[PDB]
Amino acid sequence: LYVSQGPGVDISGDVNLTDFDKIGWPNVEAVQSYQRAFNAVSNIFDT
Amino acid sequence: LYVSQGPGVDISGDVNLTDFDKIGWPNVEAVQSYQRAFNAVSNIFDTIYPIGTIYENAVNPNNPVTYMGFGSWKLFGQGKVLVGWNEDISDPNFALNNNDLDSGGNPSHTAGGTGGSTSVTL
Repeated sequence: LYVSQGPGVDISGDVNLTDFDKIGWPNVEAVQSYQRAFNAVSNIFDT
Repeated sequence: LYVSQGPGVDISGDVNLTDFDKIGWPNVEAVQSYQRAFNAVSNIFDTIYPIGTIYENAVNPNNPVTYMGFGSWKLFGQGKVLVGWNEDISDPNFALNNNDLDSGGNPSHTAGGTGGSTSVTL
């Protein structure tokens, strides 16, 4: 028994890393909804 | 079977915002003992950034919630920079918070710093 996988989410919160060198706003647009499931380490932690 | 749910969290550290707007100072509650558990991603996420967490937004205008898949967050850090608020009782700023007040007008040992101006003119 592991703490429940549970839902994903609806997301306005990810911009892409678009302009790489440039700052977080100095260029990039919110990456539209990607609803990331409960799978393995990454989108468990990296979310 | 993932990394185990493990045991659930008994706690001495609960945090309860009295007035959900006014931040810090003896407007607050740290309640009676409540035991967090082994349940889900949530109680295993809002465990790691409990209510009162310190996080930033360095890139996108997006709110915290809409990315990390947790919680609700309104941007902190307005009009300041990142400075420790010391346990020190002696120094002026690091002991009692600026306008945070006991009924004597000073804060107790506390937090919620303020201060500063880029300049006054001599």
